[PDB]
Amino acid sequence: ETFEKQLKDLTSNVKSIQDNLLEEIITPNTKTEYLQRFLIDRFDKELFKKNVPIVSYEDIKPYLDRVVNGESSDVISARTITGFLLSAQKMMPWNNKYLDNLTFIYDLRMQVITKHVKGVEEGKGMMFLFTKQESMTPSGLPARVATSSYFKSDYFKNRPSNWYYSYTSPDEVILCPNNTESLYCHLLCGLVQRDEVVRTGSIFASVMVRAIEVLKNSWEELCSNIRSGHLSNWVTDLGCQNSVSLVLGGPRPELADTIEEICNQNSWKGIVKRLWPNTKYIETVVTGSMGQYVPMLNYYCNDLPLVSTTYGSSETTFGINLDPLCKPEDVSYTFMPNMSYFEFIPMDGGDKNDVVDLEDVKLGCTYEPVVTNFAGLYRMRVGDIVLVTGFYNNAPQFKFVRRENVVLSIDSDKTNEEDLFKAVSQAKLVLESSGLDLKDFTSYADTSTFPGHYVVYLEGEQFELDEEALSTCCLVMEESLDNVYKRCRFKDGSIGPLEIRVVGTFDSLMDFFISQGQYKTPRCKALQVLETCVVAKFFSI
Ligand SMILES: Nc1ncnc2c1ncn2[C@@H]1O[C@H](COP(=O)(O)CP(=O)(O)OP(=O)(O)O)[C@@H](O)[C@H]1O
Ligand SMILES: O=C(O)c1ccccc1O
Ligand SMILES: [Mg+2]
Repeated sequence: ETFEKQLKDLTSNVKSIQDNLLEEIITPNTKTEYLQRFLIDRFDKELFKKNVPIVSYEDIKPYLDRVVNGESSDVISARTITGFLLSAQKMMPWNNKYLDNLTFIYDLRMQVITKHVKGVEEGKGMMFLFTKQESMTPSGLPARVATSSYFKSDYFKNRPSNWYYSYTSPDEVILCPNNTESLYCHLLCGLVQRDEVVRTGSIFASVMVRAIEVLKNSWEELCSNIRSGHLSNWVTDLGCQNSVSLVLGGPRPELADTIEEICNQNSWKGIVKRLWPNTKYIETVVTGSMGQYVPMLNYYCNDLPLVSTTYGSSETTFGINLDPLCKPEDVSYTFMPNMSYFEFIPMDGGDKNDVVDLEDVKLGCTYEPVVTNFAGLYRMRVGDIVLVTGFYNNAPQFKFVRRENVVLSIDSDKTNEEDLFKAVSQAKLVLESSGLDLKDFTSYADTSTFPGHYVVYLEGEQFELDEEALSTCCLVMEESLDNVYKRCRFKDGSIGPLEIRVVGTFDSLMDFFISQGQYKTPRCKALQVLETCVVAKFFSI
């Protein structure tokens, strides 16, 4: 009752609260070096739109680094920057207004969920929530990933006491920095209290999959812990030791025999549903690139709804999905006007404007969002493309389409098409030194097996094919990847060895581009013919 009303109020005078919100942001911030440079000496919208440039991270990074290294927040924000968010790797400024906003959305999405999902209030979530450790900055302020700034905060520790915030995992397991340990412990605790599990998931679908893969590879050992009442010794985190011990409590040979039997069936089909029969849905994002995990999650889960709830970034949370048990391709996020002041740059002829406000976007037009927040970012380009699909009252509904500049992404890692071409060029110089000359390049992401990875097709005085000289390539291609990438390749254990598949098959593919539609090389049916044109495969290590 209150819900329908709250959401009605919130989607209705959108123009208003967005101006009021702009007002709240700018006014204190006439005090900042950054706004003083653009002559913003009072609150004025048009003046703001006139003088404040629309920027990218590179443009403002010189400001953000000064705060990173210890200058006053006031260079960019009059609200103290109390920390940073990690996406080299980039650092967005951050304060508790992010957590105010995040928890507002958590509360809003829980209301949406129970409104659509029968019987969720009568159990616990097995959530694979992970705390990653903070880098420190010279200013002395921590840098954390988005969810981690939430966990290492009282917004989590003192979170509401009710179904949506009740997990089968003690908080020590969620807050453990070693995710190898804590993923195991998630699975152990979830198994021990398996009847109470009415939902499961993670922030993104790749973690759901990795969790099911760890389960497949660790179930024997999980049951031995359940049999003995003892956690496996290798888990060192003291918090996991004590807390997951109280959960085990004692020997459970009976419950171990029970789960051993479910796992031992021929097929892993619907294994999730068989170990956790009261599960009603999987709460994990499967929009954007994450949609490629849908077939394999539907395999393991027996076509349980995959609910994608939220759209968000380090700049801001944008909004939520108000039709949660719809299909991934049909998902739209209804931006929430109390988060940040949103603007939008048209990306098709549908909107011939230079830039437009939230309440001004046109139906069926595509746009790159533009964020102004409560932590020092002003008119910052987000680098997503969204499509306007509809309107809840006066609040628009967006399809997430694409990330403006990417080639491949198999997890947390974002490998821009520039950091991708940092390999087509990079390792080539050493093919050059031995009697080889590169021909072409193009990348794909494989989800044939877990862990997926990056697919890459490359092109007298002998007989077989050279290995020593060209297996180095793949291993020095990787060295060109980002930090967020490598982390997942090894420590998250979410990606395998990178690889190349040797295939004049790109003067041939060039005709496979006029065949369906001046033409320059691409960043990411097509494959059946390209798949064929290969003679060998190699690994890096
Ligand atoms: N529900 C969702 N659906 C589809 N994409 C989502 C999403 N939630 C987040 N994302 C994607 O993840 C991005 C925000 O993540 P961040 O926390 O900023 C790490 P990043 O993507 O590496 O940032 P960067 O590419 O700007 O450096 C969004 O731009 C969006 O592209
Ligand atoms: O669940 C979250 O906290 C979240 C945060 C950022 C982006 C998407 C999300 O679901
Ligand atoms: Mg960005």
